[PDB]
Amino acid sequence: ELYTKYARVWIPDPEEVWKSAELLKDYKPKVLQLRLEEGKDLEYCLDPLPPLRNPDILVGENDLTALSYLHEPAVLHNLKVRFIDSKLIYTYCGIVLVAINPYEQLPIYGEDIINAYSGQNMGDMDPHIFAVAEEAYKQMARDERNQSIIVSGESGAGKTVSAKYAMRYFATVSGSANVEEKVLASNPIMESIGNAKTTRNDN
Amino acid sequence: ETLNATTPHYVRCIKPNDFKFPFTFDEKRAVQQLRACGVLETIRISAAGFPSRWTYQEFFSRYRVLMKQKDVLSDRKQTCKNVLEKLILDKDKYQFGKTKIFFRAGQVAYLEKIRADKLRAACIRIQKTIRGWLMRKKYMRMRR
Amino acid sequence: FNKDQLEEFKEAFELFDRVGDGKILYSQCGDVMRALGQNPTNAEVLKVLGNPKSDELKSRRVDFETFLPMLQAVAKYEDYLEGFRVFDGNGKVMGAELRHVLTTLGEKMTEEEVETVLAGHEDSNGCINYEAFLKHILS
Amino acid sequence: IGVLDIYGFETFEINSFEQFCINYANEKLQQQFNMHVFKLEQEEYMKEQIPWTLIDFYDNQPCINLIEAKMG
Ligand SMILES: Nc1ncnc2c1ncn2[C@@H]1O[C@H](COP(=O)(O)OP(=O)(O)O)[C@@H](O)[C@H]1O
Repeated sequence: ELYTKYARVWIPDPEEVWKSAELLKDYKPKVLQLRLEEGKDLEYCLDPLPPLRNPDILVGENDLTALSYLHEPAVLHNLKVRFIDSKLIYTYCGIVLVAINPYEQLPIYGEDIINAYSGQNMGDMDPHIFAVAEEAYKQMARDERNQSIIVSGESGAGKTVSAKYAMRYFATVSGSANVEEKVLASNPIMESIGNAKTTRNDN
Repeated sequence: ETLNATTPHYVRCIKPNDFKFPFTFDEKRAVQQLRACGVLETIRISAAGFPSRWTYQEFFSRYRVLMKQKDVLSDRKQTCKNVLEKLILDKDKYQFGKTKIFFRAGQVAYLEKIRADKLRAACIRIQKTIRGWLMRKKYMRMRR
Repeated sequence: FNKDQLEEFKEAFELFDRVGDGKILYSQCGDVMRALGQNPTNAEVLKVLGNPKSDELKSRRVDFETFLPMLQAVAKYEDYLEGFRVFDGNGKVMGAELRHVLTTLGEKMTEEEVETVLAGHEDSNGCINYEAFLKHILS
Repeated sequence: IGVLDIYGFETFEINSFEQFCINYANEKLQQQFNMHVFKLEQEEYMKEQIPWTLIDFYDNQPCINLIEAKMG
């Protein structure tokens, strides 16, 4: 139990899955009076509580599990602000890397950053696909046990380009006189024989 | 059979918008993606347990304002082990590991709330003293 | 307050009367309370003033006799030290950080107040011994 | 080190045998994922001497059995 005047909560909306809301009158252990965007009018009928919102210093953190309140509003907000405002496309949840299609190019994949990630532990750095490739390359040394990086998502999410950069990492840090040319030159073949226009998207 | 013989590391890719607009984001698709990726379940499951895990020294670096210049001990692990018991009466909200403090969801936001209110009370003290000095200074100048 | 205190305080109060009616503005009441050794917050000052509105705060004038109950109410070591020790652990406080927090948190002050109070209190690193600064600023 | 580029869980205004296969493959992959996460946090709790009973995981074997078992 914390809800007061000047608390904030998330409320559902058909237009955007949650709206931020200012709590306008203190809670009493039955319907809540709320201020909003666009002026203020709501009273919101609890059923036999609204999701409650992380203090603004937390939001934008590198790791969605580092938030104090965990829920779909908080996650969607962190990813939205990191993507739109900070132009950061990589984020962590638990062990899972989460990657969002910036869908225009970026500097971020430069060899300088490749070298900056080498040897770093995964929590030492801001998230990047090179941090996952580097953790794989570490684990394969720490144990002989082989390592798999599983890239998954909807079509068009960027699974192929994420694999491309994950391989570019190994080929820069380990690689020497070549794999890279041949593997990347295989892509137009495998895309021709194995990709199709689906209803929702081409390729 | 190929993957179970291995150790996985996961990357989930999500597509922001259906229209190919550069670097803009649609809530309604993105939530569908983040459910289809199992991320929301992983987050809920972590929220049921002890999501937030603080190294004692990071806990100190955050909440030095909470812990009295008197109370701090010759080791900060025991210092914080005491101070948190001061701040939250019931351990069940938290756990003490070997290397980290474990917290249930929300207790960190509580600690940040009480931390910020105490920091503003300290700012009230210091600002009130400086502002009162300037008031005194101009007052005695008018008397002068 | 005794007769001697009331007489000195009234004389000072009348020195602050800029209209000749024997009165000061509400906005000066806090200044008078602070000048007499009290350290009330602006919130406390507005409370004893009755949370006045802008118009009466800027133009309504009160004599010593109406000020007096408020001064009395406002009038009635370890906390000052801990308040400075918040920003300590070598016994120093950044001038930039203290300036920023005092001008951006709480009852925000002007940069000139902070420069005036901090003058001569910072060392070559730009560090202030806050125990000495605190004793100095409380006198 | 092996890198796997696989289509994700799919849902369309119409769903057909292709989607049914894609979603069954994603059931299997996420069974693996949930077991790996569950293992990792039992091992962290053994690094930290915390009881295992606190932690649980989503079990999707009943849906794999619905699709895959005999009389599935
Ligand atoms: N990280 C990224 N940086 C820049 N452009 C990207 C990135 N990810 C995806 N894209 C763009 O989005 C397109 C679609 O993603 P792609 O990986 O080719 O499809 P799929 O993920 O279905 O294989 C890419 O061809 C590229 O134009």
